[PDB]
Amino acid sequence: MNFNVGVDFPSFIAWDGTTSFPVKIDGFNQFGFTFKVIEELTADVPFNIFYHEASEADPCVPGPAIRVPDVPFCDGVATADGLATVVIPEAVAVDSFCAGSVPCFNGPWISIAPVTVNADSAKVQVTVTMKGATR
Amino acid sequence: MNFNVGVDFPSFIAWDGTTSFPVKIDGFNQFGFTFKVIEELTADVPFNIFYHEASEADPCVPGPAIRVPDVPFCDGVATADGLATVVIPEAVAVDSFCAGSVPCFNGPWISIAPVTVNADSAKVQVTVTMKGATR
Amino acid sequence: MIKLNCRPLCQTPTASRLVSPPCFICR
Amino acid sequence: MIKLNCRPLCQTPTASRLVSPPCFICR
Repeated sequence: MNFNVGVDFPSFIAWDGTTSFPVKIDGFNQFGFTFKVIEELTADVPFNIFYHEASEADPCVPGPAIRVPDVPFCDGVATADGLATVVIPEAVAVDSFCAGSVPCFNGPWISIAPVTVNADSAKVQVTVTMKGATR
Repeated sequence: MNFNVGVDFPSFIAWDGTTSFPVKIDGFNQFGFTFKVIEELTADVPFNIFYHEASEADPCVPGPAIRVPDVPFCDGVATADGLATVVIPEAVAVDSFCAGSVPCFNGPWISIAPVTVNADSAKVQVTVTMKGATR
Repeated sequence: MIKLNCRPLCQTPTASRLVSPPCFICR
Repeated sequence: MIKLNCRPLCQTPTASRLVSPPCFICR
């Protein structure tokens, strides 16, 4: 017997390979990403993490993109520009998935997009998972 | 009366003012430099410290030069670029000598060379010493 | 700089031949 | 006349073949 797991742990598309879709994290108090590949890669592909906030004309539409700030850990290096990023290694196999999440919330919406759109950035798929609804 | 001090504490030429010679240190526990001047200097002269590694083709011949890193002490100031360097004050008299050493070992070869070769650098002589054999 | 947690989904079988000494020769 | 004390800085190895008795042959 399986369950309707989507009731408790819904997931939403964040990057389908041609467009980036803002995702709402307001009602969920935890979340994370998930990465997968569909073809052999030619080089590393980095990503940028953004966050949005309520637009002026309507409280249910996101505003312009705001780049996320970095948060150094207990003790360790910090990014050269103070902004969070994710780098997908070239060695990643087609039959594997990668998981990682940011430590801080910031605005009630989140987004992600590649640093440069090209034939290599279309070979990745990013999905966001939630947990712990608060309403 | 007198001893053959060259048996236990051999020394080798490191820089004779015209060319630099790699000095092998694999078989000795410790080592140190010795700076001497042969004529009055005109301005300060800085020196760089390099090391080497066994060449792939022949383990008897060293590889290309590599810049030695720096190591701060209990409390002190690190170099502007973090790489070790030595500077000889212009006030050194012709009838004295200076001694210095590097805490780190790195590769089995070591070398020294001036930052810039000119008539001023031709007046200095550098020699390397060893302390105790292990073979 | 986020650090990813990776692991593969599919298991690939392995078929390794075992080889044994091939009898004696005069050398 | 001064005698010099010498010792090298490298310890190049050595290698040699070992031969085993051949097969039995009737004479």
